[PDB]
Amino acid sequence: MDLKVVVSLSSRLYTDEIAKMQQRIGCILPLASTHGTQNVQGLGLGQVYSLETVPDYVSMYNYLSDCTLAVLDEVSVDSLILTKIVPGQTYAIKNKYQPFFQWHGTGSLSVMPPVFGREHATVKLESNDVDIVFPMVLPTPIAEEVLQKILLFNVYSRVVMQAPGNADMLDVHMHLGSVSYLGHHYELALPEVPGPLGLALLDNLSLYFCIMVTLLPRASMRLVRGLIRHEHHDLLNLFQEMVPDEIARIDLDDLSVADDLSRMRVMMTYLQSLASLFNLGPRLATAAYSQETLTATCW
Amino acid sequence: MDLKVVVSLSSRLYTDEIAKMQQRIGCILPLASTHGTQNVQGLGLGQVYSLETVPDYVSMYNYLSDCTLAVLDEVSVDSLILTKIVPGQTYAIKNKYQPFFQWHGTGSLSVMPPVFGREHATVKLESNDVDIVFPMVLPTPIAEEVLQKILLFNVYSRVVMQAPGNADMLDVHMHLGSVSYLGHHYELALPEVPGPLGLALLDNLSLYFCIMVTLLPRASMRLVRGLIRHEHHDLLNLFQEMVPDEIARIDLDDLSVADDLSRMRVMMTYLQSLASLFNLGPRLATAAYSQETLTATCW
Amino acid sequence: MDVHIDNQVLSGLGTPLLVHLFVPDTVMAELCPNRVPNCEGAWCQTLFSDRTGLTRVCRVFAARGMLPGRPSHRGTFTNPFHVAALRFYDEGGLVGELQIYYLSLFEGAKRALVRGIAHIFSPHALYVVTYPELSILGAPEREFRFLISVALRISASFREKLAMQAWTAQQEIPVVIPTSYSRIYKNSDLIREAFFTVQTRVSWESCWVKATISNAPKTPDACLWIDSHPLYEEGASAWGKVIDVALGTDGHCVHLATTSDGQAFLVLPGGFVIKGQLALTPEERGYILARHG
Amino acid sequence: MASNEGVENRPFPYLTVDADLLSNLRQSAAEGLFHSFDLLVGKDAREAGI
Amino acid sequence: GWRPPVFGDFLIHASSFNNAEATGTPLFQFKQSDPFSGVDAVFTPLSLFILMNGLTRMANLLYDSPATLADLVPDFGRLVADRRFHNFITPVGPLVENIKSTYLNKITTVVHGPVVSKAIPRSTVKVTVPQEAFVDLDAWLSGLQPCPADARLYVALTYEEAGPRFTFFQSSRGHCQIMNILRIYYSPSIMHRYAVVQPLHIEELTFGAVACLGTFSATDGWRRSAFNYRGSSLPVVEIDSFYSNVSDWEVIL
Repeated sequence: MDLKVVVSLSSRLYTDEIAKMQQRIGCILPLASTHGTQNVQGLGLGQVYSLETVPDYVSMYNYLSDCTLAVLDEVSVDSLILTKIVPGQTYAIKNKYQPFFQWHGTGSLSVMPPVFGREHATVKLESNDVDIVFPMVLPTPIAEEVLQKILLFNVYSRVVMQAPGNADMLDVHMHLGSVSYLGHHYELALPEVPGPLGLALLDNLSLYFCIMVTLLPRASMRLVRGLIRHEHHDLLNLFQEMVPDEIARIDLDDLSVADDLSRMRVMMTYLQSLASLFNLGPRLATAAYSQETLTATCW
Repeated sequence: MDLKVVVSLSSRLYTDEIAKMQQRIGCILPLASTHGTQNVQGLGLGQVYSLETVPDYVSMYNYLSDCTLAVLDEVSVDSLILTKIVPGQTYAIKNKYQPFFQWHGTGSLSVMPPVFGREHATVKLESNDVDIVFPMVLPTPIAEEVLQKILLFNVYSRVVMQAPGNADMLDVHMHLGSVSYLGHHYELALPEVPGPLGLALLDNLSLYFCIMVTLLPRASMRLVRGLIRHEHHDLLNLFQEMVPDEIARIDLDDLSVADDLSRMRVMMTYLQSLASLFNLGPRLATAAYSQETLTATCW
Repeated sequence: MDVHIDNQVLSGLGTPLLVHLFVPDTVMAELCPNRVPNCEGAWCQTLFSDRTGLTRVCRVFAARGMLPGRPSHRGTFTNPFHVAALRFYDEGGLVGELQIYYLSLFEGAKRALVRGIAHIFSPHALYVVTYPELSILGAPEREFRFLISVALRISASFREKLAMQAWTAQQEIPVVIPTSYSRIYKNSDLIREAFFTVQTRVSWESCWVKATISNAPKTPDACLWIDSHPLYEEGASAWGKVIDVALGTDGHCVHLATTSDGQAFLVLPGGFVIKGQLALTPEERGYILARHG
Repeated sequence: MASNEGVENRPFPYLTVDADLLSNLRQSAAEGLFHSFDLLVGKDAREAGI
Repeated sequence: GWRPPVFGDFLIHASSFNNAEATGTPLFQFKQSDPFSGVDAVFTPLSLFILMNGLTRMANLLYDSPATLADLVPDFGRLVADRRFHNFITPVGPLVENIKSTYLNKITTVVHGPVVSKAIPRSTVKVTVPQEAFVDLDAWLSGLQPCPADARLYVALTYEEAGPRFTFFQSSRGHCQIMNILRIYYSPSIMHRYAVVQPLHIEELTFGAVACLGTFSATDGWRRSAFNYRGSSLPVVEIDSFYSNVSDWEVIL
């Protein structure tokens, strides 16, 4: 029943840190330990997402899917008092994330790691020399479209770095800068640079999607030719006309025999690891949202 | 709020059987109907998997999904005492299986038919002329790996047919045959003929694959075509300086934001569906584990 | 009819030209004995004589059809002078090779669009559909003469082994003689009939042909491929039986057993066994490797 | 060896012995020094049903 | 015995929601663009049959004129072009309380949990849908199949050549094969849609979307009540012991 647990800090917090936590009381955290009371390094998402080393996105996804989520309730001078989240119980949320994002009644909350700047997302604790990093929560179709636009932007930016002429950056910015949901207009800045080195958050989802999208038609023609029998579902035949012709023209003899097993197997692994990503990790629903009170009754 | 079922045995079983069944205590098995008193035939999985019939795995997944699963609690000479699974309650669990995989903390578990070994998971009751067939519970990544292997085998055993033996010696037995793990390699049982059921699943896969090949974006193919020749990476190690000429024939048109945005949007709408065409098994979230005891706390 | 557009969207975009052919069940009565199974796995291949040799293997699905408005076509639906061959199987023990020829097809494709044509190899009438989107004598003989040359060499090889062994006999299989007749040592009557039938038996699916085509070293070294055709022609001869003996015991069986190494054994009634040797040039290996595998 | 071989978990009225037996008991349990040993975790550390 | 269900409160304008409606019909909510504090614009399935075009006689007797509804969803003809109308129909659950007011109207439903009223110590209720535009997908394809514990009610919304239509499906087997059996069910209506597919571009290809409303107590079945409105004679299936757990719209084709 009583599931509120306290993390105890090593050193006394400064006043700026106190007011910074009082700004962000009712929000979500990753909780590394199922038992609550243990050292401060667990509750931070800084071990996975740090200032020092460039983070790949799937690491944060695999970390968030596993570890539990907790809601801060109280901040005192030597203590942080947290509430664990278990399904089958109702809780409270305030949207103290920074980028204001409108929460409707009966909407679908999704918890996704932040693509924004680090200073926007985290609090540094100079007193205990640690970092606490807050996972972003955003509505489900908006989060879908956020992933869409940042992924397509990574593809266009990497292409224009490959070949400058083919891609116009103004046509990229005018379309991908704007996000419209239900008459609410939010302008989101894209990642600043891809660079020659490994880029900030993306380039891993992009390459996985790219190897997947190139393997998809080559795998699909092989599968459709392999499938044909009596008892196969009839609609397949109706869709045999639906394929574009040049995709249909491919001969199986070119790609070697064991390489069929290689390309198919690699493509299937990428599909299955890739599909559950777009369901967008941890999910919740909210019964009622209060705009003037900024309070969401969630479960 | 009280989960308890007793199964009344028809005739008494011998001491040799009661010894091994008491060894099997604490393991999952599927039951047919939600009643206090059950017949023994619905208790065993062996009704869906007879010895004489051709092995059909995906239909056993179909059978195991419908059949409410129970945990063996007490083995007595006329009685098998089981508690069941409400989706929203927490109960202890034990692992003692012959193809043995050590479980991880906060790694989700899936239930499968016993693909690996016929005698290893099962115990026959010749006193009552049945067989009790224990299913296989695995951590989710290697479970998805075995699922992909069985589906690709149900394809390629159709594909090889007869004429190339050079297909037969490697394709049928290398990727599809062995499941690797850390310091381990375990065999799979391969059906002599690829039988029924899996082919309707391949039909639905082919439907989604044709609809997805209708909507493919070009810029990602540009990223692949640029990176496979101009640079080298570990993800691209499948692709040498050679490109499939397929992507060259699809690669003639220019790039545009407005088309790729919508193409990506529809692919987002369709990759959400593949999680339910992929999953097929019940999920159990592990919250605690005891390596010394082989007794976890699932959820 | 659906098989044509299925091919044109999947295999017709891999192979250039197609001629869509419908086979009556009476024509099917040639290959298959005493069975009417559906013809899905049927593999059509081309084979052209006197220039070069090649086969391309493809399935066109066959289903029985009521769709002809003409009552007569009720039945199954699936450089001229050359061959096409359909290899037909099921899950059971049934394998047949049918030979369709040209100049029934190019003349037949002349305008339910349908026309009747004749078989040359196994003479019956077939029916050709035309969809709205649309040196003679040496040419059949070769598959005959080639194989029959092998038989002559094999038969001559038997004689050489008898020339090894002072021209009598030896028994290699424990079969008790049916009785100790006085009127049995005219068994010269039997061995002559061997050289009667072995030379007058020629088919593509002979036992030694499958012995030539080996998937593995070890398991064919451990396995024997036999065929028994009866004496003097009573009935249907069996080829390609596997041994994963009783044949020597029962009469009416000039048993012939071939190993994958080309070694042969002619077994007579009474368990008399004569060993024979095979000689295959790489041309012959190329031909048998082309068609059989 | 195997966990439960001669281990009978019946609630015998045990004797109290003054001496201490826990000296390196975890490592000796890890290696297998003494056979026929069971580890009972706290939730199953109770008197059994009779 | 479980925790009391999380109620939701809604203020609808009274002209787009009848007072006469039975206690327990499921309701569906529509999202307005600039103002949504005022009018929630919640729909009932009988209203959805009028906004999409003897059920029709009752649906015209209850709801008269439609242009208020056409004002509430102005872009319906643009949404059916793009297959975006299913992205706005959110499921909310069955009806419990209807506090009567002239201009506004106070709807209280059940978002999640076992369906119940709130005044007395939790008198239960039932959830009702009409038997026409309702297809049991357990008697549709019918050793012995096992008897499961729990049954699921799904909802599908399908854009046929005569516009979009919604269906409710009752099965008990599993979520991973109800999709495949629903493709097998909607096979012939799919065969009637690809007449005029080829001029129209990529976005139209989606055939419908599937959500999972909830799990009612199986091994029992349902009953067949009726509507007691003046002219009605309208048969309605009713189910007890309902536990609402509205899901996302999963795409079918």
